[PDB]
Amino acid sequence: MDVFLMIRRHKTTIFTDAKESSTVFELKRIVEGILKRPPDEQRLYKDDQLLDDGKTLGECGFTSQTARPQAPATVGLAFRADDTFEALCIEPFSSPPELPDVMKP
Amino acid sequence: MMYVKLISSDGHEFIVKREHALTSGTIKAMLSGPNEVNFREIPSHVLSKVCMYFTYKVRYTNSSTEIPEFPIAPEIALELLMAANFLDC
Amino acid sequence: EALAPYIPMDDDFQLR
Amino acid sequence: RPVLRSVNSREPSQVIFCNRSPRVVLPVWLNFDGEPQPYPTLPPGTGRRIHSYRGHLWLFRDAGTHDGLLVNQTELFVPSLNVDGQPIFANITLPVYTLKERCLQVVRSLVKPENYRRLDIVRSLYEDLEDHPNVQKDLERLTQERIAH
Ligand SMILES: OCc1ccc(-n2cccc2)cc1
Repeated sequence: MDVFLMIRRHKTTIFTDAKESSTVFELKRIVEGILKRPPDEQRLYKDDQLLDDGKTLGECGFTSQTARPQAPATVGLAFRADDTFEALCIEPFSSPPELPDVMKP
Repeated sequence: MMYVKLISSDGHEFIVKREHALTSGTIKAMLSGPNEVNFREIPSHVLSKVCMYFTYKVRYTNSSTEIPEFPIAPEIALELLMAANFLDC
Repeated sequence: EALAPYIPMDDDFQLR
Repeated sequence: RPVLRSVNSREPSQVIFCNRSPRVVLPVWLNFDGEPQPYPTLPPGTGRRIHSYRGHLWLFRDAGTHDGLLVNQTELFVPSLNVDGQPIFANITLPVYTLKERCLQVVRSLVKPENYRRLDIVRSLYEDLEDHPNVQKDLERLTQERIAH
């Protein structure tokens, strides 16, 4: 089916979906249309594992059962600045505050 | 498709399909005229969940499939409630 | 005479 | 005489409640005067055979909170005559709640009603929290919407 993703680089997060049967290269083409950087200037990651262009998302471990709309799977993204690819770096979101007393048991 | 960019209070940028962002009645009204939207009042741990709700609502509306619960951790519920009230979704 | 719904004494089953 | 009520058809109809939701489900039968009656609850992910009747009206709610649920994608379920012995399926599911009403559900589950107005939230939300789901108020709304059509 479809997998629901968050493509993340630095302080940028792209929400998109793709078919399990679509390829990493195809996903790079999606990012190209949004961030205006071509596929050979991109590297995609599942955790620390760099994803090969010719593999499908299902073959990389992304499954519709776990990559759902309300809980999308994270794909890491890194850009090639000039000659070299940057190291993969995703900044965490903000930290939720302490639960108030009347919401604690 | 077309996309819009939503910016949270700590500078996180969230790029979502424009159709999905129109889930918010507030955003729909802002963009309804004949993109980038700043929400410096909403922190990233809330706005990211808002975008997840957009995806969820578009997917499961008018569907016969079994609908999964939309999960909300206790520690974000108060801020997410205020964000949902303000965004009208 | 009014006939209300009722439940046969039978085990429930699990959905998957 | 109420618009939403079962008809005393006395014609048996076998039905299978399928709780395809994560909630404990309360089946609610509208009697012949339109008054809602509770039936034994259904754990999440479980099914049950029911002996019902043609033209009876059913609706379904979360048993603990009375949050509204859907049955075959709509509010009310009406058994039909069994064709070739096959029972009629009532597939109970969550609706797509608005994010606001889903947030209210979570807050209600964690905060005693006497403590709602202690939360540091915008004032209009106090009344939203207090306006908890209610079967009879929903029946009155569904009735009015039906008349409009
Ligand atoms: O929160 C949405 C919602 C509210 C009420 C119902 N509802 C179930 C039986 C009658 C009404 C269903 C969904």
